[PDB]
Amino acid sequence: MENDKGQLVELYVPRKCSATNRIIKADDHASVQINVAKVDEEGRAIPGEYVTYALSGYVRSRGESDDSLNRLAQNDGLLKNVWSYSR
Amino acid sequence: SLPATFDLTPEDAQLLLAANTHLGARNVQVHQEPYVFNARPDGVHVINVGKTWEKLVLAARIIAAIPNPEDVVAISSRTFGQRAVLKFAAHTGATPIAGRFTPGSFTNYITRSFKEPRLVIVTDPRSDAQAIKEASYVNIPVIALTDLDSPSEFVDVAIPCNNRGKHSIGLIWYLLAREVLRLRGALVDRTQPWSIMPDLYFYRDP
Amino acid sequence: VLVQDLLHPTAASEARKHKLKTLVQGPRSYFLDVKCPGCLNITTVFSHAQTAVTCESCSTILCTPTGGKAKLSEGTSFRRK
Amino acid sequence: GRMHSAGKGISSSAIPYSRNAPAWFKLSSESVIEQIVKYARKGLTPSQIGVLLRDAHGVTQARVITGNKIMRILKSNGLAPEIPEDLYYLIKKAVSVRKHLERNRKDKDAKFRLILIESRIHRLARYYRTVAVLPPNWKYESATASALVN
Amino acid sequence: PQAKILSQAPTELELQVAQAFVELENSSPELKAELRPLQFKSIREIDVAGGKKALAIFVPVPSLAGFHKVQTKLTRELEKKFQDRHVIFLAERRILPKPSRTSRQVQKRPRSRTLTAVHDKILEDLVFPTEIVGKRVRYLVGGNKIQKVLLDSKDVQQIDYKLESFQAVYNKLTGKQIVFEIPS
Amino acid sequence: TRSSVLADALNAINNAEKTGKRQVLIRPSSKVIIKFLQVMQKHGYIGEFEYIDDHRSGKIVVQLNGRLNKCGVISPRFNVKIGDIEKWTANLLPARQFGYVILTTSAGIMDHEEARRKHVSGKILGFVY
Repeated sequence: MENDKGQLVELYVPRKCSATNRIIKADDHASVQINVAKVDEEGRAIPGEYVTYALSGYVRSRGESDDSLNRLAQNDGLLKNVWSYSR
Repeated sequence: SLPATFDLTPEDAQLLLAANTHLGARNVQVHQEPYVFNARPDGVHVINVGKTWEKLVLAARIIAAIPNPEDVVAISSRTFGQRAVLKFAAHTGATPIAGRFTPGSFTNYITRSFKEPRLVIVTDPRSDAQAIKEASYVNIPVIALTDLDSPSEFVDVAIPCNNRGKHSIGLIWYLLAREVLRLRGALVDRTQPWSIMPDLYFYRDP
Repeated sequence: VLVQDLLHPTAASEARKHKLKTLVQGPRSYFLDVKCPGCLNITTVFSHAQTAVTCESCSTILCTPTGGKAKLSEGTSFRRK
Repeated sequence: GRMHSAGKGISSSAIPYSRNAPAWFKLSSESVIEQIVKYARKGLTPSQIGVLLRDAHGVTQARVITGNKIMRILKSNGLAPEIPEDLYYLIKKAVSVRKHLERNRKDKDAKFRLILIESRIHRLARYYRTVAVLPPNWKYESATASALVN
Repeated sequence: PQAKILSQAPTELELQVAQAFVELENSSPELKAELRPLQFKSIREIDVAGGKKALAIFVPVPSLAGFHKVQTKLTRELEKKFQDRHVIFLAERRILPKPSRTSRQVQKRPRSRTLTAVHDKILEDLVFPTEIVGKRVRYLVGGNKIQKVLLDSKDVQQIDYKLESFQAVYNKLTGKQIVFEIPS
Repeated sequence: TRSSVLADALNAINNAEKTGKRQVLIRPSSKVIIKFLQVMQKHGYIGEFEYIDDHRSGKIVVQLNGRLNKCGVISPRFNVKIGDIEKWTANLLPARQFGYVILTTSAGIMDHEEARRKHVSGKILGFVY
């Protein structure tokens, strides 16, 4: 959203569930945003650096999330198995 | 992850033939388990006898997911148990919760023995009905230890055995762990035995 | 499930699901080349008879029709196809 | 969901995709032609032909094996029958019912069902008006069915 | 004999093709016996990705039977008697335009005489011995257009390799984008 | 019956998407529909979508984004004159900007803003946002 001359004219841009590209509308509570993590090449938790992702309320209600992430950090680049795009 | 000997060695038809874990049940085969070797013409379901080393030891890397095993528990409320799950809590990680489970303990900020896990487990999914539900909630993976008998919706993997009396409830977790530990921990790698008995493991007093 | 390839799922999930939904529909019934013992002959019978067919002419009987699948007699190799 | 009751049935055939050949079958097309035309005078009905063809010989449908659809073929050969076969079982049912209504005028269930059935027919008879396969005017007449077959 | 087995009049590539036909009925008995009366139209070369040609036959029509009777031999002697080369079998089918409005009646079209029909037949006879099992089609964000073609998992050795070519031959003729799959 | 097609599948697509299905399956395949999606797609509202044939009137998979807000079929299919669409947009499009009403002419199973650059109009089947 913007003017004639490149002036972002808004309150903000809404944040949008990360697997579901709906919206997160202010006063959700249900509302999470994850901060997993990465290892460094060693049993050491990497600090000040992490992943992210972002759950609606939407799906907390429906069982969903557990299987929605178990798509995504396997789908990203950390996890191996559990999950299948071919059930 | 195909390795080497986690593979059966010189004794994995000798020691559960005196304890019964291939066995199923009476007139009962629950649509919800590959987890029944046929099914005989005289009585009874000869649980498939090769695929529990398939979803009772998913069940050991999934954790390996603990950085800190006392979260790695054992879920229960039976009699023959309170002497294997209490006890899965001792020799490694976990609050025992047999007897009091502690309802909530996973719903709801208001109780006593406080929970906020990421893969709990569960003896009898007939006695342990609230890792299937206290999970169909919000974000708490579960794992039922799925006889011919375990509503399977939402305890996403299989863990089959036999519980019609006797031993193998407790004496079966034992295997979840040993082989969870031989990924990560402190024991030792074909064999140099294993210093208890499956005949410590049974009752404490009737 | 939030998602899934319904193109190709498992092989599982088809075998059980109903004939008319495996996506592309296809039959279950299929045919079954029968040596009555006496002759070598080989008659091309169908899994769901409705008819018992006779074998070739020997006048023999074969396979009774029931709800769905014949019950075939004793002799019959019944190699499928 | 069957046009007359509270009933939502599902059950037909799950013609298989392959258009051409069974391959496992290797006999000839001419072969079954012969066979049907063999059968007909004897005393057939196309509906039955296939059944009989299916259960015994190569076939899978006439359809694969030839470029026609049984009937078409009987019709070329002149064996179509004066009637469109499915009809000649309905009218029949008429006679066979009406007769039963008349041994026991104290029967309603049956009555209704008759009508119901007069109606299956008029509608199906209106269609085998329309498309040039009943000489126009044909109308069905309750009582004229018993020297139309016996 | 052979100019004979050309079915036109002209002619450069055909007369060697006619020669290798009138050579197998010459050399191989079992082969004259079937082959003797089996007449053809004209040929068309068509290039494939990895260097390797492809030998494009065109059929009178009727014998597509004749030809199918002895293809799965015929090609094998030909693939040896010509190199690189991919020999195929497809028919020349009288497509037609759709009648416009100011258009006309002629008489019709006889469905099977329509662009997709022919394109379906072009199918059956690009492969052949395999038999089509399963089709599929993609539609991508640049209105792609891609047919997946589904194959049976039996006799794909008759030829596999071809394939890289097949895609192409179904491209010059049409202006299209074709793929395969062996299902498990 | 099934008395009308496009409708049936569309409704399920605003009843997949609501729940957050990432996709769909829909039965009776048409040309009509193939064309319909091919419009939607150009405009950034779905992707890919992987016809499937079965020699029948046939089945079509439509992979998701989670953008779709809403795509009702209109449905007699009314008639329409050029300067009339100027009544529709504001009776069923949230804004103007945006979000295409959509119609069927002659070219064209094609929206209204493209319609200006063509200057054509006939009957108006669905609409997107």
